Amino acid sequence: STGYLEELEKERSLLLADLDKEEKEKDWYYAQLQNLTKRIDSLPLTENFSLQTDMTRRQLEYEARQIRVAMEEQLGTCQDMEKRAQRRIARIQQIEKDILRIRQLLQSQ
Repeated sequence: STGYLEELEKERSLLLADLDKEEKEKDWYYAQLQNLTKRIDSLPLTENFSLQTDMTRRQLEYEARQIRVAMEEQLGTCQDMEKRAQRRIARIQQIEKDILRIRQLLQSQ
């Protein structure tokens, strides 16, 4: 509400927003990548289109790799992402405990 308690409430709100934003960012990357995979998986495997199919497949593989690069540049590895989420969740839980105890110290007086 006021002072330190207000800072903690806002910290928690930011961390919840951080969790939500990162999930939406991951979803956006994964959608792009999944659509490229579907396109690859949809290529005709008839022998007569082999040259163009092969060339298209290699193009789409390239494009997928670039998106993976950009994703890693933004968010790190799958490991980095799971660690970050865990740290955020942990801080939120600590904050909630702090807020409860700090209110009680006030009320007591």
